Order: sequence, then C-alpha cells, then structure tokens
Amino acid sequence: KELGKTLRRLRQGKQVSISSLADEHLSKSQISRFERGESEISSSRLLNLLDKLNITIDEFVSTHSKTHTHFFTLLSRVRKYYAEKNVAKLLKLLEDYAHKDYESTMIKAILSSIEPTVEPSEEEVTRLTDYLFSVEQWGYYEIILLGNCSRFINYNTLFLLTKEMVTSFAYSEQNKTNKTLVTQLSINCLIISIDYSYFDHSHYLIEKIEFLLRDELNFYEKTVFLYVHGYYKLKQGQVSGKDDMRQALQIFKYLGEDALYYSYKEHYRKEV
Amino acid sequence: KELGKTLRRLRQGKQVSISSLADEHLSKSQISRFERGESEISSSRLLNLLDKLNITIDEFVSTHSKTHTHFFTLLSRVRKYYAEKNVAKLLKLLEDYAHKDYESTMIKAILSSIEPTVEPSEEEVTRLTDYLFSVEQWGYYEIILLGNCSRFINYNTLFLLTKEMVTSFAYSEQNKTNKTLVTQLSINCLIISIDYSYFDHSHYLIEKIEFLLRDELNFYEKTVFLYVHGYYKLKQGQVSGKDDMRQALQIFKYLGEDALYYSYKEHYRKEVLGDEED
Ligand SMILES: [Cl-]
Ligand SMILES: [K+]
Ligand SMILES: [K+]
Ligand SMILES: [K+]
Repeated sequence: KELGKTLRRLRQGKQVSISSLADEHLSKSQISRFERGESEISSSRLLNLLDKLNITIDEFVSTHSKTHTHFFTLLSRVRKYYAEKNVAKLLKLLEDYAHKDYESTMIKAILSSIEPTVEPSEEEVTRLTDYLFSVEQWGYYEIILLGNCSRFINYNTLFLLTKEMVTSFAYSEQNKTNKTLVTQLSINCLIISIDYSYFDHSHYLIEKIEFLLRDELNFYEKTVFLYVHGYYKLKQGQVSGKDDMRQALQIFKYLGEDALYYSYKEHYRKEV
Repeated sequence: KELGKTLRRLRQGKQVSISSLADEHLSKSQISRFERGESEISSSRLLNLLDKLNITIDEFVSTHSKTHTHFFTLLSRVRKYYAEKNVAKLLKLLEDYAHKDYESTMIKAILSSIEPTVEPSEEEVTRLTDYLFSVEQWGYYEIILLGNCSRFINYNTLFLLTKEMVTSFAYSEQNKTNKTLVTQLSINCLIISIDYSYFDHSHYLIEKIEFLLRDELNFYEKTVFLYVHGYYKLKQGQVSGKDDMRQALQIFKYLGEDALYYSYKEHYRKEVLGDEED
C-alpha cells in the first residue's frame, strides 16, 4: 500500500534517519522496503516505529493520503449535502449505500429532516437498535448512528441505549473525542426525560453527566448542562433553576454564540 | 501482542461473521489464525479489517493495549506527580528519563515551577528549540514540548516557534485534540505579546486564534480569548475591554471553575485596579 510513503514523509519531516530508527529487531532493509512499497510490515512493528518517532497512530492514519474510513467518507459527504440541503445529492448518496443497512438508515433519518418523503421504517430502526444493544463497546460508529437516528427511536429504547453507551464506550486518555460525544448525547437524552417528567431517568443521567464532566474542561457541555439541569430543577419546583438557565443564556450571549442563545432563549420563554 | 483476541471480541460483539470479512486480501483461514493469536498480520490488512468493522485504529489500539506510548506514559507520570506537587517523585522521574534529551528538558521546566533549584540550561532549551524549528509538520509531541517549556524560551524565539507550529501542524477532521492545544498555545503567546506591547504580534496572533476557534465549540478557549482579547483592547485605549474581561470572569463563576476564576481575577485586579502612578 501507500502506508510506507506516508511513513517516509513523516520520518524525513523529523530529520530522523532509517538507521537511527532500526535496531536489533527491525532492520533498515525492512523499514526501507516498507517505505518503498515493496514489502509489508506487521501492525506491532508499525506501532513501534511510530512510538520511536513520537507520532500517534491517529496522526499517522489521518496524515495518510485519502484513506479515510468507509464511515467517515460517508459522514463527510452527507454533512456537505445537508449543509446545502441538497435533497437530490442526498438521494443519489442513499442510492449508493443501499447495500449498507445501518448506513442507509442513517441517511434516511438525516434526509427526513429536510424532505418528508424519506424516513426510516420501524423495522430499519429496530435492526439498528438490536445491533446497538449487542456491541461489546461503543465506538465513533455506534455513537454517530445513535445521534443521527435518535428522533426515530422510541424514548424507552433511547434511554436504555444511552445507558449502554455511557457504561461501555471506547475512549482513550489521549483522545477524548468519543467521551465528548457521549456527554452531548447523554445531555440530549436528559432534556427529553425532563420534557416528559421521567425524573427517575433524569436523576440517573444527571449523575452520569456530572461524572463525565469531572476532571474535564468541556465548557460547552457544562454550559448546556447548566441550562438543562436548571430546567430539571424548575420542573421540580426549585425556582433556583431559573437562575441556572439565565446564566447559561448569559454565557451564550457573552461568547457571541447567537444561534445557541436564541435556540435556548426560545426554549426559556417557552416552559416559563 | 494478541491483537486477534481483541479483534475477535469486538467482531463477535458486532455480530459479524469471519465469512463477511474475508475478501481477496485476507481469507477466512487467515483471519481465524490471527484471531487465535497464532500469527501476525500486516498493517494494511489490519486496517482493512477494522475499516469493514467500522472500528477506528485509535479505538482498537486503546482497547487492546494496556500500555501507553513512550511520551504519553511520561506525560501521565509528570501530570500525576505535578498534581501532587511531589518534588521527589518528579526528580526520580527525571532520572528514569535522563537518557532522553528533550524529555528531560521538559521535566526540568515543569519541575522548576515548584522547585526553583532545578532549571533547564540554555543549551538544553536551545537544542529543543532547534529540533522544533527543524520539524516540517508539528504533531502532538512537538506541541506539548513547546507548551511545557515556554517559560524558558525567550519571547522572540517563542513567537517564531508559535508561528511555525501554527503554520505547520497536522490537521485532522475527526480528532480536534491537536487543533485545540495549538489554540491554547496561541492564546498564551498572545498574552505575553500584550504584556510587552508587541502589538504587531498581537494582531497576528488574534487573527490566527479567530480562525482556529471558528466552526468549533471550544467554549473554554473562547472564554480565555474573550478575556485576553479584552485585555489587549484595554491596553489600546478601548474601555470596553474591561467589560469583556469581567464577562469572562462571570463565565468562570457561573460554571463553578473556581481556580480559573481566581487566577484571572487576580490578573484583572493587578492590571485594571492595581498601582496607578502620578
Ligand atoms: Cl475566520
Ligand atoms: K503493510
Ligand atoms: K449475541
Ligand atoms: K483575586
């Protein structure tokens, strides 16, 4: 493949020689043959090279040419076509992914928001939720599928899926990307539980979100959680919840986040 | 070492059969032998398997490996010992990495903030800045080194290094970790440029930070930027910069960020309500 070309450019960018990288267990001929695309190298040997070069495996694959994952290739395209509300490109895209079950279900859920003829069937959603109940750990794939399809999942399943996601998601201490997404979807599920006064779920979600935010910055999620948690208190008769919601609005205004400000201020003039 | 055992558990959890994964690049028997820990597999073919299973390489390595990289293992230890303010543990740590030039210099810089007896020499810092200038594309390694050693880099080299980092850092559409740290380091450099009134450098860094924050969430960096940009506005005669600085303090307070609130309020009181002469 072209993995060797990527390794050579990164190695030369750091002014590191092949000889300095090679040692008693991975030779210079093996590194060079890999860099020249004439030979393959094992996964453990590639990770050892990147460790010596102080390059994350995540930096290496994102530095590599266009070999984005099958999923992020679709996600990047679907986000482009949705930003332009291009229904024609989205259906051609849905046509190109008809052989992929969960992927086409997600495209239908996204496309339904801007064109009402399209929507995922309940059999398609259940196939997705069945899959999501079965996974050992929740990765970027599972999290994005849930977030883009949550409007078509009945609440009780959405809460159980949220509980599975919070207790078994894959995050690293160096890449908190999945942890941040899990927090946002947990807050979104907390919002719905408060709307229906399912305060048994709200109290559980508040505990998990507070734990997810511990030892983290995540000021956006804390601001949203400040509003949502205050919304929870207000619906339980605690008038102090109004102050938390107004403080969150103040943060949006202070940072010039006008879209979030009006989106949450409209929710505040409602329900009050 | 037993990569296949981890891959097997993830695949079975996804209810995927080995037959569905076999193609012209890897056969069913080849996949099975790898899952049983009886053989290794090339990097390109492991990535193709993970791609069909929709598992990123980052989640797979973090799931299987119970060890971190060389530099992040060091980083975790420094951060744990620094949080404890334990000078003795940081000194033993310094000795475990004394054979690593840049790493030792970073430890000395970090340790110096709570132990003035130890300090990185100017020859140690110059070798590090030499390395940082020589890099074609800055990554997580180069960014962390510059951040933790900034207190011992003279301002003119720090701004030039900031220019290089900010111009040539690896862009990732899916992992904003490096972009966020670059933003934080650019804000830190803008602070120093405002203190010393290098207002041409300030305009440059301001324009860079504005792009980095755009289309991102990153409310923390925006809150610090609101304060620091208001600080620059005050130093240029714009009294409205005080309101921006006070609004940033209110954000820290509303979110319960007590440590950040008192650090920036102490800076506010010294620079806005401090000593006035004549
Ligand atoms: Cl911009
Ligand atoms: K390979
Ligand atoms: K099962
Ligand atoms: K103070």
